[PDB]
Amino acid sequence: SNMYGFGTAATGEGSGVLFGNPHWYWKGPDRFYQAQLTIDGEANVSGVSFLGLPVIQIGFNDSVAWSHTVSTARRFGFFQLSLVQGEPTSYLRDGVPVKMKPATITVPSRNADGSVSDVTRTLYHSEFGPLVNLAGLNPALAWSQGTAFAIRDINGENFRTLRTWMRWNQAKSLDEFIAIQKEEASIPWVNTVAVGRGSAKAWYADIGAVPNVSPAQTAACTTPFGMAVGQALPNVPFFDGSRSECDWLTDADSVQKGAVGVSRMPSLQRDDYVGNMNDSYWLANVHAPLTGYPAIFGPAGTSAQTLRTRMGHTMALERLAGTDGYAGNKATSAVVREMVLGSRVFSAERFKDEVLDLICTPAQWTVNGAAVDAAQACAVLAAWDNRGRKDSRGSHLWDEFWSRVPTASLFTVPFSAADPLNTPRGINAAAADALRQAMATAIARVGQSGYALDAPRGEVLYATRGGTRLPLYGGCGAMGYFTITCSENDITQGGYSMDGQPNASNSYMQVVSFPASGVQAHTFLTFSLSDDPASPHHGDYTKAYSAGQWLRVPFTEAEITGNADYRTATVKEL
Amino acid sequence: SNMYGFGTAATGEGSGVLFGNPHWYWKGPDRFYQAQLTIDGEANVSGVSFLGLPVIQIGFNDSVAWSHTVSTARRFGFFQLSLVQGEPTSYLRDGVPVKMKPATITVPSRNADGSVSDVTRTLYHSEFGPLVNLAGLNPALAWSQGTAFAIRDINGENFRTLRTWMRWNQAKSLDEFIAIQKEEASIPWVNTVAVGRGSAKAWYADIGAVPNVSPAQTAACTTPFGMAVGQALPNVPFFDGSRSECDWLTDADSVQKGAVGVSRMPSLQRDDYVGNMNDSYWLANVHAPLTGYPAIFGPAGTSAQTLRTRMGHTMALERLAGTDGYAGNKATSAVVREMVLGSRVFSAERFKDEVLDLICTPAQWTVNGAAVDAAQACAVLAAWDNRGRKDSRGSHLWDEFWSRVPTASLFTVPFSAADPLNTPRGINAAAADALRQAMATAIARVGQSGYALDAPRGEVLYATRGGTRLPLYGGCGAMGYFTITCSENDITQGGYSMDGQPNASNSYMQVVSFPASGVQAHTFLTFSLSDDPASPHHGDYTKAYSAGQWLRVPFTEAEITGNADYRTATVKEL
Amino acid sequence: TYSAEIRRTTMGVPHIKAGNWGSAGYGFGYVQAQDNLCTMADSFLTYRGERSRHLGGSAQLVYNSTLGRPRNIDSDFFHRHVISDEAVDRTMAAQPAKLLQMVEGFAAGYNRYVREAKAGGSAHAACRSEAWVQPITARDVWRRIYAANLAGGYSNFAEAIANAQPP
Amino acid sequence: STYSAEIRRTTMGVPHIKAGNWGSAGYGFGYVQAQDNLCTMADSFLTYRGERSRHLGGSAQLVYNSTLGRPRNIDSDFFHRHVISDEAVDRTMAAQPAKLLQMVEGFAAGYNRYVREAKAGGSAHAACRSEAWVQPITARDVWRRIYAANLAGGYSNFAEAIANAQPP
Amino acid sequence: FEPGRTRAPSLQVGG
Amino acid sequence: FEPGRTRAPSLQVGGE
Ligand SMILES: CCCCCCCCCC(=O)O
Ligand SMILES: *C(=O)CCCCCCCCC
Repeated sequence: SNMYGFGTAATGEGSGVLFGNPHWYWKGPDRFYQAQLTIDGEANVSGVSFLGLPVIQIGFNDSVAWSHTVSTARRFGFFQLSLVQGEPTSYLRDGVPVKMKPATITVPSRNADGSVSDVTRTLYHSEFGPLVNLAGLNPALAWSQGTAFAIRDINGENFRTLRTWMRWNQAKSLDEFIAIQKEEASIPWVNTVAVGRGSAKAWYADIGAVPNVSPAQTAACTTPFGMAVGQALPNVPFFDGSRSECDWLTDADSVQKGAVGVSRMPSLQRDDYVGNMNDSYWLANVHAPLTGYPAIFGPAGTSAQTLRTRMGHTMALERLAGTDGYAGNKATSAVVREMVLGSRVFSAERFKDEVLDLICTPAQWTVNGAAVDAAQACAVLAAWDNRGRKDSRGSHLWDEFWSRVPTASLFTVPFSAADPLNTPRGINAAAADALRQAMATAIARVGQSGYALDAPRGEVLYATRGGTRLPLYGGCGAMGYFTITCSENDITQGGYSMDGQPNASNSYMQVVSFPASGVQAHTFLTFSLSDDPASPHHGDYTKAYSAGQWLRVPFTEAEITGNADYRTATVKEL
Repeated sequence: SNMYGFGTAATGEGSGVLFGNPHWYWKGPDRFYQAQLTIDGEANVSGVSFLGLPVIQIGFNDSVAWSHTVSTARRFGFFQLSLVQGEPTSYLRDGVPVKMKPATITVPSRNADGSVSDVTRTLYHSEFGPLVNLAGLNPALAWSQGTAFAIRDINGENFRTLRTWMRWNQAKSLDEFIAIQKEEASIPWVNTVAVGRGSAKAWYADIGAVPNVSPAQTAACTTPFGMAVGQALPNVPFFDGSRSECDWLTDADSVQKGAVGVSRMPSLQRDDYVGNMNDSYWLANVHAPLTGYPAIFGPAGTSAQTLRTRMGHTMALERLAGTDGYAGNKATSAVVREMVLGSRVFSAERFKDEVLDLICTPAQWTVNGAAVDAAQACAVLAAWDNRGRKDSRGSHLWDEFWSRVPTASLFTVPFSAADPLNTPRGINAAAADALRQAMATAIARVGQSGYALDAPRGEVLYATRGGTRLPLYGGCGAMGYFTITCSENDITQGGYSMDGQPNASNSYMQVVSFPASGVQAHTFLTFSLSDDPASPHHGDYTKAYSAGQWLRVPFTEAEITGNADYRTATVKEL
Repeated sequence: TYSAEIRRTTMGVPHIKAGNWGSAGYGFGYVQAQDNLCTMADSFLTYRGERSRHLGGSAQLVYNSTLGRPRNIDSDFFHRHVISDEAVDRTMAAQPAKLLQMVEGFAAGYNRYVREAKAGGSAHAACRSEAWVQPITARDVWRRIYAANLAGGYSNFAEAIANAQPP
Repeated sequence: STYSAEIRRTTMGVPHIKAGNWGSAGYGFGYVQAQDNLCTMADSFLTYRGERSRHLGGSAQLVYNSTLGRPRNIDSDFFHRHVISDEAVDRTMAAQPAKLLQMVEGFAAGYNRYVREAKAGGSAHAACRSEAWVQPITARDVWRRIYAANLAGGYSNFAEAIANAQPP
Repeated sequence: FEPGRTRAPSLQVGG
Repeated sequence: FEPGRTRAPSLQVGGE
């Protein structure tokens, strides 16, 4: 998921621009559904909900626009329980046996022979949350006669989330949006960016429900198992459930018991831009980095950023410098709309030339004792525009190659917090043989796919609707795309079809601004509103996405009734 | 898998007819590869080997022809071990501790980053065979302080199989073939049917390597754990490893220790027919059922036969009685070539009319409180020929329907051993709502697949070669097809495509007879010789299979050199 | 008496207009089901832990989600044990009045479309006549709402929670 | 003393190997199987040798279905190393007639011949020809494969469970 | 031993 | 405890 909030200094107008771009499911109940809710004297909100959810989670009203990206902040912890001897269903706590609340559950199950029979078992709660079989994590973490493990998720007791979106749906300004977020501290597992009318500063925050543990506490409370497994669960508090000094803490400005208080959660206001592409709060704005927040929120300058994060910030900077090939230097609604679909490929832009210089002279190779002719691969990649546009040629060759490059000692310029967009870099010359191995494989894979090395991407990457393959653009974040159209389908199995259950991809998109006459919003729902192949709204939106035609979504009453495809019907009952 | 052995009485001629029809993998190293081996003065044999195997496993020579089907006889057993207290790697044998043999094994493993690191673990053997982790079978069956489990496969000590086929490859008569099978008692997990030149009778046998346990042993040696889990491992001996009296037995005419002796393994010779379609030895010939063989071989008259077995024997009998709609009453080579591809559907032939009569008046329904128009479904099925031929219309509806019918008292005439082909039968009138529920679902599945309800099967069931979908015929055993073309693909995912890794299907097929002029064999290798999409032999045989054009495989030198596509070359080296 | 005006524009985007929160719930639940009945009805088996009853214990979840694709039987146990009646009660107790009204409408809007799909029409031929296309309750929607909150914790360990058993 | 086999191909590519001895029959047969099915086979020899994980990563499943089913590479590797041990191979070979031991040596040599050809050039087997796991094999490896085929009714079905049997 | 926690393995070679 | 036996779960909501 990506988002940008541009402030008035960035847009050069009276309000900023919000770009919302959750990368999410194309099918299933969590898929987005686009709608407007006009409630007399109450709310006029438009945007997107999960299927089955009744308020707008990402969208806009007359006064504010916002989006969300998944946050690096851990939202759960484990608790290692010391069991009472003789009694595996009871755990010790400060020296006293405490019984685990049981629940005997019977679930009817259809048998492969058609008849329906009951399946039953008893599951348990601790005071921390439900027990958890951790044998999968590591076989030594089995529920022994000595120890058991329970999981706690601070959202398991967060009953404030719906109201919070509800109040955002009603919000009358950015300042009000902010105060609601701070008041509720309810946001369960996502970042938030927002822009408001007449407000100069864009808003970023990871302000939500987040476990509260101290540095002193994790030193004292992490068990030997918690230590030995700590790297598989980074920043997850794996604590001693026997001692109560290890319970999650509660600050003086904490909204929920065991959760981080509001002033110790990262937020930022900028008049240029804020943005997030799934890395931590750290780089909300590249020029003014955020530091000094609890470990649990994720690394603040100690880890390399993902290729997509590097791409996303690069895009913002080059827009505001006027060096990205678009007109002027402002982040206007119109430019933002084009920019976010441009399908630039960070790995290619930064590393393709170096790779090709290193391995393409000569192009006749010996790989694993075998003659390999890489002349066509080399020439195709050299000629390729480093983009995943519908007419980009050889882009899929790059995908099959790059996704296979071993990353151990690939770069000779290590990550530097002082230059997070340009590091790590420098393709290692000692990697040459491995790079040739990967390229050899990539060539072979495109080989079985039946596609040519120089095929246009739109023929490889597509969505089928009404029996026709609609050409798509974009790619996967691993190659350092910002524009995400990321198939789960192997290239050899009919190309990069988006017809199945793709990986997190562009889904609901929105570019929202506030010109004098009122909120304007341009939108996509890439997979279309309806899951029914018979519906006329199964593939209309997808056709527009393929064409790069943003929908201007009507918002005012006059706009709704004046729309070319306007239909109305009333439904009543009780 | 299916096979027929037709005797001279049944063919009318001087020799019999062998039909070989293993249902097997279409991809992978266990797939068949078709070939002829001619070793100067020693062997001339043709047929098929697994990839990686050097002798012919299913085939024929100038004298004998044979095939195999997976046998119901269990080939393994579990031994429960009583562990020495304090020493979980030792086990008791008649009150004497015995060490388990350890093996410390290191396997290098490629990590997701590109590098390779060693992973190691110590595994163990018992005097019965390797130790085995049965916690997946049931978590109560874990390796504990006092209890462990080992598995014994009689083929673990069977070094005679390759030698057996080689001797078969060279065999000069059926008499010799049989004597070889008896001498070696090595056939690891399959039935065998063979026909000989100048021999009146066709041969059936489940003669090979089989664990030897007695009735007395089974009752006395099966442990409480063995009792508790036997239902999931039918006929598998699950014995007490502590007791030497529970070791596998050795008969006076056993070729291998702990294996069933030759005289107590099922075989039959008939001058009319023998056949097997994966049920037990019992009905090798419907007129002369076999009984009294050890329980491990499977049931002999206590169990209903599968729909495929009922189809296969019905086809045999209707041929010899002259009632199947082919010419005459003889099982000649040319007629067998047709009938085996006929694609009759047992479930439909027997129960469709009963089903339709029961639920199609009226054809407008209420199912689960919902209106369902079944007039098209009912009419298409009524008109359907009950076959899965290329132009058969509606057969896929039947597949989607029948596979979904609940079998809990679906039939009112239970299985009778004296009428094994025609029982169980008689659709229960009370199942009416359940059948309409099943039909409603079937309609819906075919609906969302894009196929019309009366679509010809050849558009639904196909193999793609050279970018064209070759139409196929046949189906899955579940529906009572004998001609097996059984896709792993759900109909909603682009029909019954055979391009992935289908379930056991027609693979190598042979129809072999011995006229005066010499052996004649007609064959298919359905998926074609070569796994390489670029190979000329990736799709040619598949095209012939689609067209139903049996290949007359050249056998004599004159036939090989006279073949229209003849190419020769010689390979040599030191 | 719920009453919602449903306006549709280009690409089918619905614009619900109502006088109160309950009726907004009604209009919104109606259009969602109208467009996505099979995904939604399948999803309510999920949160209620009734997947195995209809679809079999050993089958996987049809759609990927924040829940992943565990076995039906394990998902059913996960949702019953974690999204218990008590949890749903506790969830509801904290809600403002207008929101409890909205969810009520939403369930009732959904149920309206279910009746309509049961009655006839060429829409949702994939599932309209299936047993698991059935009405739902306000509590079932609350199950769904609560379920979305657990994406960061419990949802990631559903198989693991459903199989947490003592020696 | 040379392997020498005449390979006659007919309709559908069906090969008819003609040889003076068993070794040379094996040579021709090993050659044609590799010529038509190199990628499936090379992959398969990793399975029986227990060298899948090194090449393909430990957590990926077997590429192809077989009597083995599709366990994880790591577990398949331990299964085969454990059950199809060197002792198991030694014992299998000791029971063989001379002519079969020679056939299998021929077979490995023929397979290896085609591997040298695929490595040298050509368009056949473009999917795998340049991969490290396309490599020569030994007679012992063919015996591994032969022994594996026999286990389908028993050990093969419990590959993953045999690979993970250990005391507490 | 809870018989309802039993998971039957694959027993048909080729199935 | 044996770290070689550890299976890190994926903890990115919406990820692979
Ligand atoms: C409980 C719902 C959480 C917030 C809704 C936004 C979901 C978007 C996830 C993402 O950013 O990829
Ligand atoms: C069908 O069920 C059995 C076909 C497989 C036979 C394999 C050939 C014999 C190798 C032991």
